[PDB]
Amino acid sequence: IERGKFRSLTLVNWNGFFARTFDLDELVTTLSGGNGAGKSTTMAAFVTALIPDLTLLHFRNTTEAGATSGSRDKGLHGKLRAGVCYSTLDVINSRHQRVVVGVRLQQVAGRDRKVDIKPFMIQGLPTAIQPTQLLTENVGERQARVLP
Amino acid sequence: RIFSQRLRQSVQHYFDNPWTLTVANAERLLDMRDEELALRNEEVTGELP
Amino acid sequence: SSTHIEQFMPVKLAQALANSLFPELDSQLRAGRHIGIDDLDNHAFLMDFQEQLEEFYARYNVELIRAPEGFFYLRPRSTTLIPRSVLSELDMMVGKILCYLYLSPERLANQGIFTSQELYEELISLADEGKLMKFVNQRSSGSDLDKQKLQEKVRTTLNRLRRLGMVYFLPNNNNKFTITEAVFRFGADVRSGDDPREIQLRMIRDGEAMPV
Amino acid sequence: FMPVKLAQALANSLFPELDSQLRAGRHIGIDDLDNHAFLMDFQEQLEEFYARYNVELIRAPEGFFYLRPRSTTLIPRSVLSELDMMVGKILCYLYLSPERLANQGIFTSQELYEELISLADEGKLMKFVNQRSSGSDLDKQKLQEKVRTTLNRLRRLGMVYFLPNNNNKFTITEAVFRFGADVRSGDDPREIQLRMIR
Amino acid sequence: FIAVYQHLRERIRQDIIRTDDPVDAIEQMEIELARLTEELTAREQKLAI
Ligand SMILES: Nc1ncnc2c1ncn2[C@@H]1O[C@H](COP(=O)(O)OP(=O)(O)OP(=O)(O)O)[C@@H](O)[C@H]1O
Ligand SMILES: [Mg+2]
Repeated sequence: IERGKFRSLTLVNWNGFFARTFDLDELVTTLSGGNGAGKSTTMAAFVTALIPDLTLLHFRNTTEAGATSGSRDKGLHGKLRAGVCYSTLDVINSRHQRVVVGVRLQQVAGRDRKVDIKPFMIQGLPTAIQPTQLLTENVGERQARVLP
Repeated sequence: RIFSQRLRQSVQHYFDNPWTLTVANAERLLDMRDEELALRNEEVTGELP
Repeated sequence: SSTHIEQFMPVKLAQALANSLFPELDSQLRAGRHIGIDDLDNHAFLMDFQEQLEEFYARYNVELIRAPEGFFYLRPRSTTLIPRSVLSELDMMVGKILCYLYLSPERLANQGIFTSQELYEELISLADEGKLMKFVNQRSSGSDLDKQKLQEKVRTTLNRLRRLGMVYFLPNNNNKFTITEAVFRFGADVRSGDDPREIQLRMIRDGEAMPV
Repeated sequence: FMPVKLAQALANSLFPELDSQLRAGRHIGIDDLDNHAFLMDFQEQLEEFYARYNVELIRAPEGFFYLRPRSTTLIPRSVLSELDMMVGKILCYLYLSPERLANQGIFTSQELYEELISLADEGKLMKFVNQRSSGSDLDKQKLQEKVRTTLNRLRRLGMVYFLPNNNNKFTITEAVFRFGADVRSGDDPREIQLRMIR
Repeated sequence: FIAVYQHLRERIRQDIIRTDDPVDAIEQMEIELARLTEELTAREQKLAI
């Protein structure tokens, strides 16, 4: 039997990323760059798209690892920009079916730094469609817009 | 034949000496009423990589 | 030695407070719920650490009490740290009737399952129907609309007694329910064959009951 | 077993009282010297203690402590009225700069009454008292009574401290910021507070 | 002594034990005890199988 695999990860309107798509590897994928480049942010986006339960998500620093802190802020809100945001995964099933899972993220206006999540799933999408293009509208001269 | 008389007469004549029991009635935790959720909409745009 | 639990707290009390059952129970108890023999988990827990709980709650100026029938409950003092409230006279009428129903061997064959209609029928059989109707509405004279209003008030108060833990509804049918021994507190004014006035005085002195 | 410092904390004589207060929803500010110091000292363990109830112990950035229940809270919850948040946002507005020179931290019921009547729209005022009301004296008297009532509720929450005499004059604590607006880089507090009140 | 008796009189559990005489109540209680012991014996025998 052929085991399923994760094909790619897509980020839209995150802190520092407007619309970027990482193509995963069959065995190992590495992220490199100086401090503050955005590696841990990519990790966080992936896990958020995997388990959207907002009660659980808590992104501590790598230092202070293992300390149950109850911090005032879970650390997700700041990784998002104003407006609408997305995080999606493309997966090839053992049945060789292409399925796209993901979540729509959005900041909540108000003093409390809260976040809204709405999961969704797409099946049967043609192999020629890329999520980056599916989630954006081409407005103006190569100045695309994101769509709700 | 002990409680029949003992309890029936109490119910029959309660209003001549109405009495009430005491119970613990701890306060409820007051919370903010949730206002209608207002998200941030900004129609963001940018150059595509 | 220093940094040792015994310096600040008895081991058994800390062991109790660390149990997974405590928060539930605490929450409930504070809300006025009575604990009988049927909810094993809770009851057993109570039994195991009785004195520690009593000592604990004492800090609040509240007595954790154990009735002879085996049910636990909270009785606040005058200086209580936790508010205290009183039941309505309609609640008492339904309470004393539920008590007589529990005792009745004539209905023991039901295996504890009673219907709101049977309760209502017993109540009207004993109390003064037309005079009791005065509490539902000041103009009641036996009209069916007023009789249905009385039945609905009974339905509401019975639901309040359920929250207090005095009666349990069936899992799938809400027109039927089962009694528990906690109802015997409504007989506190007559369990001893003595002068009613003196009994009442004793009860108010103990903080069990208030007049109206 | 149980952590030693947690046992120490809850063994303290101040705990029962503070427990009682917190469960009620009261906010602990810097004014309550002993309670605030106690929370500062034992926060790391009290947070864990209250997490067992599915309730969150939060320290606001301004400095005051309070509890926030989750959906699965073990503590019975209750919710404020619309008029309550209206008054709360008004008090947040009154925590102004000219306040210092205007009142030296001590207000009166009339200040709040007149501010509420002047700043709010008539329609939501009618919705507060009753939709059948229309600009009548009895409606204004009822609204005054309701204002006093909700102000006492807020005093229970610790938002506002009455000066110890029968008259209705009070001072506003920092914890009122909980009603306040979101602050963005360079934004003027007066403007944003008014924007929400509108 | 009177006080003692008075004290005790309230503490009776249910109707079948309503002998207003404490001392008289004792034996009834004990009867219950024996009854319960037999029921326990039968139940633990059932549990084994
Ligand atoms: N919640 C947040 N609010 C504001 N800025 C944030 C937040 N989380 C991360 N940042 C900033 O985003 C940038 C990316 O941080 P991130 O941890 O993803 O980088 P990195 O390349 O993984 O770094 P490092 O390897 O040092 O952990 C950094 O400037 C960080 O300061
Ligand atoms: Mg990082």
